[PDB]
Amino acid sequence: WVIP
Amino acid sequence: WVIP
Amino acid sequence: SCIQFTRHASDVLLNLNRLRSRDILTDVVIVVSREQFRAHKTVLMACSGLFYSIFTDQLKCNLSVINLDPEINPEGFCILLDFMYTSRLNLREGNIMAVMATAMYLQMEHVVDTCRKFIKAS
Amino acid sequence: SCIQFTRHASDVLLNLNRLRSRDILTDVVIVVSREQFRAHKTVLMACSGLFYSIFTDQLKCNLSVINLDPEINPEGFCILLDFMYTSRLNLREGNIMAVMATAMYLQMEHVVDTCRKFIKAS
Ligand SMILES: O=C1Cc2cc(Nc3cc(Cl)ncc3Cl)ccc2N1
Ligand SMILES: O=C1Cc2cc(Nc3cc(Cl)ncc3Cl)ccc2N1
Ligand SMILES: [Cl-]
Ligand SMILES: [Cl-]
Repeated sequence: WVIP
Repeated sequence: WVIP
Repeated sequence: SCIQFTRHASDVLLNLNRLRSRDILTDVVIVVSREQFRAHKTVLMACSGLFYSIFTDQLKCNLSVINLDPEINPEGFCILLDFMYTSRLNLREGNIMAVMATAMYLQMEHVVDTCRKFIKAS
Repeated sequence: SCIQFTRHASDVLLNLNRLRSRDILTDVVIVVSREQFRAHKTVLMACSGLFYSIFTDQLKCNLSVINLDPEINPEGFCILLDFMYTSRLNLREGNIMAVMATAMYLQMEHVVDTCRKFIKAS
């Protein structure tokens, strides 16, 4: 999971 | 396009 | 000896979401309490262990309406349906419990994993 | 303020390809000369400008069989159908002309672009  |  | 187009999967998902927003080729209504959600059976199956089981069933594969368990929160479902079609999860303090419970029911293991991680941190 | 799962789109496409290989929820047969190819209308639309136009047409959206132009080569179509479901293009010296022509007909602009680049190099 990432910060888009 | 890339070499997978 | 194939070549690969990096953005292809993302572009396919973006177009499937555009079809969903315009209600094109949607073949099922998911009923959650009073709320109704139109979707594509294949996308639901690709994202969820529960929908995979439902639509591979010889009788259920032909249903145009699927009713979820009355304990399922419509907002939690809506957040998860949006994630299925975009890869983006609107996870917030006020919805995390309903999102985790809905993801456990829908069998979306990667969403369950991030919810457990975020809960543990707080 | 969403979070994003990097592998989600790729995982969705991989599961759609697994459904295709097992002939699950396929709703159309594409006929290319004598050869028949089963697929999901939504995936075809998401990848191709031609299938997007066909299946948004109020009459054609309901057809279970679509016949392509007799000039289309079945192998070129097969390579492109595999690309749609995997992001991988089996581009070779012996098939590049048939792949480019089929991609132009199907309106798959990124495949047309790489074919033109590879032809120019040789
Ligand atoms: O967390 C999850 C997500 C998920 C998706 C699917 N759907 C498929 C799986 C296979 Cl192997 N082929 C085809 C399909 Cl559509 C099943 C279980 C789960 N669990
Ligand atoms: O090279 C290409 C690939 C492609 C795909 C689609 N399919 C869509 C486009 C839009 Cl905006 N919404 C939904 C869909 Cl399914 C149309 C034209 C082209 N050209
Ligand atoms: Cl997931
Ligand atoms: Cl393309």
